[PDB]
Amino acid sequence: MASMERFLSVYDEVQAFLLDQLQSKYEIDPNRARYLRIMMDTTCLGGKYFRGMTVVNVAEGFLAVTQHDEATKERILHDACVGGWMIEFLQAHYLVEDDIMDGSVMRRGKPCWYRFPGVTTQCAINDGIILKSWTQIMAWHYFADRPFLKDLLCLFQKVDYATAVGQMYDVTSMCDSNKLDPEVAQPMTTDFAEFTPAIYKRIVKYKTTFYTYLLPLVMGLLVSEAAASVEMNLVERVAHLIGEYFQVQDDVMDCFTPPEQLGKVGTDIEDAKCSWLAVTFLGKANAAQVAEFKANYGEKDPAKVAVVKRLYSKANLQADFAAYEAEVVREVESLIEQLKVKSPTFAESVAVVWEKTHKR
Amino acid sequence: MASMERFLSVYDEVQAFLLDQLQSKYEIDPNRARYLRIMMDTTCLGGKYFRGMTVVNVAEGFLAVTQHDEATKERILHDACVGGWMIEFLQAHYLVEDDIMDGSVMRRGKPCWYRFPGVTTQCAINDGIILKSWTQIMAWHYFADRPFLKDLLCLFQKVDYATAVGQMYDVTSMCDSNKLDPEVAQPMTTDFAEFTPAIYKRIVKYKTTFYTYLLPLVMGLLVSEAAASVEMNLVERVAHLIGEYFQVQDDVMDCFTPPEQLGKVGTDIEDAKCSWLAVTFLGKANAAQVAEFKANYGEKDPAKVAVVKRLYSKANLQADFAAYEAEVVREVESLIEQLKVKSPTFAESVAVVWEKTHKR
Ligand SMILES: O=C(NNc1ccccc1F)c1ccno1
Ligand SMILES: O=C(NNc1ccccc1F)c1ccno1
Ligand SMILES: O=C(NNc1ccccc1F)c1ccno1
Ligand SMILES: O=C(NNc1ccccc1F)c1ccno1
Ligand SMILES: [Zn+2]
Ligand SMILES: [Zn+2]
Ligand SMILES: [Zn+2]
Ligand SMILES: [Zn+2]
Repeated sequence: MASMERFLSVYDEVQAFLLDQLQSKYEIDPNRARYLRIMMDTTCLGGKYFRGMTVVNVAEGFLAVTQHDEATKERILHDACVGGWMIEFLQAHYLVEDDIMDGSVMRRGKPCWYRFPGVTTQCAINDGIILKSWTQIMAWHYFADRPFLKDLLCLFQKVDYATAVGQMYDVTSMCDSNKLDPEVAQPMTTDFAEFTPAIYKRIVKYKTTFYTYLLPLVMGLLVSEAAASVEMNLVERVAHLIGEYFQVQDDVMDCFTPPEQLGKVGTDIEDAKCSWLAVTFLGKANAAQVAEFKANYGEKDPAKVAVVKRLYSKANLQADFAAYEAEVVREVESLIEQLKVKSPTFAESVAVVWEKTHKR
Repeated sequence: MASMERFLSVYDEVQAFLLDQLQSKYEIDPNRARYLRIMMDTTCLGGKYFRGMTVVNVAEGFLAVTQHDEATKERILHDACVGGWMIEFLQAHYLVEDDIMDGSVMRRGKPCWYRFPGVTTQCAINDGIILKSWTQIMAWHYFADRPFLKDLLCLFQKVDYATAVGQMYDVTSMCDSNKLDPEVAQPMTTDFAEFTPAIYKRIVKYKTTFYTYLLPLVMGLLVSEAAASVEMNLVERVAHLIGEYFQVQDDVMDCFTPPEQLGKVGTDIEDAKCSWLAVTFLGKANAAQVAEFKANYGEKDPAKVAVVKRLYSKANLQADFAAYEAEVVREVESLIEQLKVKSPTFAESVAVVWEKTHKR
């Protein structure tokens, strides 16, 4: 049984469990069960399962060096898969809700869930709430007596909140902070003074790094009963660094990666997002260039979007990405070395995570 | 210190804790902290705090008959207040999201949160997610070492999921079940065959009774270390009965209670909700009356809404409400008697809950 295959098998299992429980304990009818089945498949499946599979890969590393009965090996792999699916479902939650929040059209080359004709926003908001509720239902059922349940729930909790706070930082990233006020409609920044590397780092640390890198790595440690193999401050530092780099790539692709390849039309420019491109541009531009960015950013007009893309093309941002990238490579390698003192095995799993991020 | 005063004092405390943590652990800036402060006050305050205060009232009943050091008494009351606020915040979550889902205009005589000029739907969806995340942050902080934490989290979890499932049942209550299909836009029922007392009971049991009555009563038991004072099947049965009755009242008020008194313009008729009125009407109407309901239900046109209200006025639904009410009174009194075998104290708290529901 290949690791991916085992992971996929567990989704089927978890899905059956969740739908069967709805029938036996929540009085659900078959048509609503089918609806939620489709909802779960449409929102949870179709990606690469990087986050889930990181939990499984960390657990598999420890299994290769730790002595266990066969049935214990299976139970740990099972737990890693269930934990992996908790992460995927927590992502599915955030994607459904964020697509609604942003008025997104496509995700992964298909319509966003809320756009399905028999869904609508009125249902999709609640479908997203269900998705995250499922994470907990999975955890309490599969992990009821596990010694790691407390620690797993507490971490999951913190990560979820970090992610929501990060969404708050992302959706407000084009406003001026001193003007935020629920009573007053928010103008887009005129000065772009909050488009800095530090502010960008804050948005990305909370919105993605905690759920994409920190939670899968630490969940793999927890299901393996291995959190003492590591210095946790190091695991945090390495997650935050790899995660930021992953977002920088995503920001580049939003602007430069053909829509068919991207699975959507990127709209970061129209949306005035605080992207690595905009930050990096503003960090090297002259006065005329800053002024021209300011005249054209955060507008749906295609001519204005195409002015911004041209400023980006001309400012030679490729050079800055290479330097950014070379620095993350230094730093990631450093942290991997430090991780090796206490756990070669875990260090190597971090190496794989990094390689999968760096080459894609 | 009156119980309400103590409850309110704890909101201030919890609020300060949450905002301070955002500053020391989540890198928040003051303007965003102010935004979330206002958000928390606007979405969490202004109601009667029935649900929160039930936790405090149950705990106070047990305190009057149980021996404890003074500092233990304070700690239990504190815990009950924190637990009460977890419920209020979980409600705040559902109200913010449901107002967005339904396109609601007003709540408690003020605009729904998403309608605030500096909020918008893009922020309010995420603000609602934060609200529920706060419930967990409160629980892990205040209850970290409590022997009841596991049981409290597991219950909270189940209730939250029940509530979401109940929202799914509510928002789909005007569709025909055999036509639910994410691919196909959903027509409103033509036959109203799913407007039955049993189907109505299912919607209400999950959408409101679990979070409004079951969770406050059981949380009061948990913070008191008293879950062995009770037969839990009885607590469930009494919660589900009082809760259904509370919703029947709310359904009546949606239609008949002046908007200034209601805090909003009820739109259950326009929305084709499966309300007690519609069910009860259909359960006694003749063929001509059914046909006239069918021609006029679930339409925004005020003349059609006023036809439905007149059918309701003429069908003498007051008589049916009195009979419904007299039956709940029999049944609630019965359950209260049964609760007295194991706990007079808890029975009496249930009596107060019922009296507060029945007279309002
Ligand atoms: O292919 C899938 N399910 N089929 C399947 C998976 C595992 C084990 C046995 C199977 F029949 C799949 C992809 C995503 N989720 O499930
Ligand atoms: O990447 C560069 N700048 N922009 C940036 C840095 C850190 C985080 C976010 C950022 F946008 C760079 C390479 C060489 N000089 O600047
Ligand atoms: O009046 C409120 N806060 N003032 C307050 C409350 C308790 C203790 C001392 C106080 F100064 C209130 C209502 C809703 N939330 O807080
Ligand atoms: O209340 C009555 N019917 N309607 C109903 C009953 C239980 C739950 C939901 C309902 F709408 C009633 C009183 C006397 N005859 O019918
Ligand atoms: Zn977004
Ligand atoms: Zn992006
Ligand atoms: Zn609603
Ligand atoms: Zn209502």
